[PDB]
Amino acid sequence: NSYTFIDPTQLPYNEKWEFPRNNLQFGKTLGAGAFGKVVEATAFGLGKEDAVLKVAVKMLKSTAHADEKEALMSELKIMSHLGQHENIVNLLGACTHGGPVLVITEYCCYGDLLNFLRRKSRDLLHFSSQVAQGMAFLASKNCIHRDVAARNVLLTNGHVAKIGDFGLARDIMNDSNYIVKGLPVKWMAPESIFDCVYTVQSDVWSYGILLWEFSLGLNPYPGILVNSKFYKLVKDGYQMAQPAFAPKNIYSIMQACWALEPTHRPTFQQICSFLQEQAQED
Ligand SMILES: COc1ccc([C@H]2COc3cc(Cn4cnc5cc(C#CC(C)(C)N)cnc54)ccc3O2)cn1
Repeated sequence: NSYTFIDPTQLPYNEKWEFPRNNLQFGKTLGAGAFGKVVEATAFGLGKEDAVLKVAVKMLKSTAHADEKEALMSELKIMSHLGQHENIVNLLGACTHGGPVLVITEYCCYGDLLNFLRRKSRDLLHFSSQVAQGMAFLASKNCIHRDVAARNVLLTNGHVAKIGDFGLARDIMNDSNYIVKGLPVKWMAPESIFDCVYTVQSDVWSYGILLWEFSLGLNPYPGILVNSKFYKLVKDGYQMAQPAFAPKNIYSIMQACWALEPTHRPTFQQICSFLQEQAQED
């Protein structure tokens, strides 16, 4: 499959990415938490060609210390080593010198998917494929994502979906989908919950939950509270039912992804292929 020659969370920053903040006028804030945020902006003469364009910049709020200010650099560092892919929110550059860290990304003009679906309560299949392609890539670099969900999928011009992660620019603290456990429990594989284990095979599970998000944006395990009862349910192998708008084949993928044995679950490679077949038949 893929061999990892190096791990990017232990590599230093690559200064080829650096871009000068003076060619950057902040537009509107796009999203924010209690430790950092994300805001529209125009980068003057970006890339190896002197072209202006629209971007998003992630950055710390006032309230950051060695915990978060590092975790932004980690994200920066990890990101400099994946490099581009149409189905991913790509790093364009950074500002790491002469001020707090500014991480400049593609601006995805239609924002998060969970809202794009909730808004609108073959198109559903493209989204699934595109997200699947993006994860197959992250998988090919042995990069575990840990927060695969519709809230973290973005929609650029021509409704192409790219995986991302809002990280510090999301109010995780005031978001009931993230449970305090001395975590987005409804999206997590059992090995991730019970045993703090986190693989690409876990991310397939979470990618299962994302497909069920074909419910056109429903909260998983609808009306089920996260508590003793919910953990037993998922260990004893309970599965959400088929969504209304799911083709049977597609629910077969979800049930595949929600296999309790991590190895019995498929790979982003397989899913992309099964998705490719089901495309011309539609
Ligand atoms: C594991 O790999 C990755 C890949 C990308 C990322 C990061 C990159 O930084 C990001 C930056 C963004 C921010 N972003 C880009 N276009 C955006 C558009 C909006 C919006 C909106 C509207 C439609 C106007 N309401 C909000 N945030 C945007 C979203 C996801 C990110 O994921 C993290 N890990």
